[PDB]
Amino acid sequence: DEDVLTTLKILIIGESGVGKSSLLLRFTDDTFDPELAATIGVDFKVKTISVDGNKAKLAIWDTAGQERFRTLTPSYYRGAQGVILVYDVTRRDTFVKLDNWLNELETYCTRNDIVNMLVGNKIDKENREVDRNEGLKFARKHSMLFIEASAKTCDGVQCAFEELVEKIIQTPGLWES
Ligand SMILES: Nc1nc2c(ncn2[C@@H]2O[C@H](COP(=O)(O)OP(=O)(O)NP(=O)(O)O)[C@@H](O)[C@H]2O)c(=O)[nH]1
Ligand SMILES: [Mg+2]
Repeated sequence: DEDVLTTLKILIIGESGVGKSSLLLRFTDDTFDPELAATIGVDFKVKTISVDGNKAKLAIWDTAGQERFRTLTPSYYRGAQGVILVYDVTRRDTFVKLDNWLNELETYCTRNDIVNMLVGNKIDKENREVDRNEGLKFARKHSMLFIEASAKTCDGVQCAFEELVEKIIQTPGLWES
């Protein structure tokens, strides 16, 4: 790790079934599992990437969307530097519930510079319920980055993680050791 600038804690949150774990598997393993199992507790994965000429090691916390499967919730948020909030563009309920997730995240307000990225997933699917502009409006109202993605067809996945990391490195007090 002699060329690694820093290790960043990235949290992935959002309702069950929106594709959190699939976005992560696409990013770490370059594959998709149509039958991926629901996450129980937290699934931690490490991946190192390069953005703007710097290598950042990502410690990624993929959490269960079902509240009954979450434990030590304060631990999930503690130290997070980037947060990816995910909704399913085919399920309006998962988009409206992002307000509950944001309320939770805002109780872990030690710093006010954590970088948030909103991802509307499953854009490959039929029967979209949330349009892109609606997701963009929410992101901008909350000063978040925004991307639409498909873990299934790869659209937007790499950018969701790269754009988040680029911005975290450009917010110095956030990662300086
Ligand atoms: N068509 C399509 N299906 C997807 C996409 N992303 C995930 N899925 C599917 O949607 C289902 C749930 O995905 P998953 O990644 O497990 O969701 P999750 O947000 O991690 N759920 P949990 O919070 O319960 O762990 C899975 O069967 C998976 O194949 C996508 O971009 N497009
Ligand atoms: Mg999962």
